[PDB]
Amino acid sequence: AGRTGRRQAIHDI
Amino acid sequence: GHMGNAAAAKKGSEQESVKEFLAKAKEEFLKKWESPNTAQLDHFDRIKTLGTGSFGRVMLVKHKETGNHYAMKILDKQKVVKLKQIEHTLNEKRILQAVNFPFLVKLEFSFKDNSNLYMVMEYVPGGEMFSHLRRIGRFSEPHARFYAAQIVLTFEYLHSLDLIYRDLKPENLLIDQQGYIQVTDFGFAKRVKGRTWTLCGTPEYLAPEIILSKGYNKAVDWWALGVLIYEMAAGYPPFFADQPIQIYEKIVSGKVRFPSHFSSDLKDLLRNLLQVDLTKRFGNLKNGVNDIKNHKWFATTDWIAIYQRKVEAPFIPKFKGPGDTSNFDDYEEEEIRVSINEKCGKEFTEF
Ligand SMILES: Nc1cc(C(F)(F)F)c[nH]c1=O
Repeated sequence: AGRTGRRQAIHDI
Repeated sequence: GHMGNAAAAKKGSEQESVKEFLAKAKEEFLKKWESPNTAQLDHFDRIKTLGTGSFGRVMLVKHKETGNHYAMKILDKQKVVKLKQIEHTLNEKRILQAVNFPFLVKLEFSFKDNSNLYMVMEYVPGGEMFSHLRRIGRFSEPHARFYAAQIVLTFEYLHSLDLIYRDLKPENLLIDQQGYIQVTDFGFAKRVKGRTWTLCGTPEYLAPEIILSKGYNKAVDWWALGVLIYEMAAGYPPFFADQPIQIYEKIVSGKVRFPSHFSSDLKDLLRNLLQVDLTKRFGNLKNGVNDIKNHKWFATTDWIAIYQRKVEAPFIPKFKGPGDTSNFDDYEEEEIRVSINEKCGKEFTEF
């Protein structure tokens, strides 16, 4: 199981 | 040795020619970087949304005067300020103005208004690598290799200018009418002479040193190339989980498993790109990008021919007309509202 759709960038963790 | 002494001499001459090219490319970039084409919103008809993100959207537009189609990235100024994205948005515009490479999307205009920032770029009608890959499942190794070679050359160019890219993924790679790759989204690109510290990127593609809050360098792009090649050839990325925190735990662990159909040459390359230890990661060693370019998995790759666009592409997108959007997915369409009052004027004086 993992993300199959478009993946958004992150600006901070 | 692996090469006869003659083939070795040819490869050496080739590498000196690369240095000559990059030296000229740096001179041209610096001329543009120090001494940088506006338009306005009502010069364009808005046609369709081509993609969406946290800060805005990309729209297909048609320039009224010329009839040319373009992709217009629209950023909401107030949303950009709400984050450490002011600098990043300025980075994107400044870098796009100054670079020039066959696999990097070309910026045509930029402007701003009371509410938004706008960057108008070349429209690439073949669509995102992402949707072709998700549709067909996975690319065969030769097909993945053809795309990977273009990324290697693009990073060799960018890194020679001290530019890190920091958002490689299939969503950001468009396929042009000849089947070649256009890299888009320079929102995290930055000029970095040594290290930088911002925690940014896309979870599945982050190198371990980013996740671990260590100052990092251009080697994060070579790690991301490993993720991209794996995903192109497998159909899913190497560190794959439903939530970012689970993804991060897999990345840091130093473990990767490969599909049984991956060639041993591919696995060897990927073990050396997806290398946690920076003293061992390909692209980060004394021989630089040449450890990648000279790897066995790329033995069939004619690097100059790829650059010169002489190689027949594995896949040619269907194209019905210059404004055709059939290779893009649909998105909810929202009104483009421009406030009567200027927002965040001082923050974006330089844009
Ligand atoms: N769909 C497109 C997006 C971009 C962008 F740079 F990402 F904004 C450029 N050209 C396109 O065709």
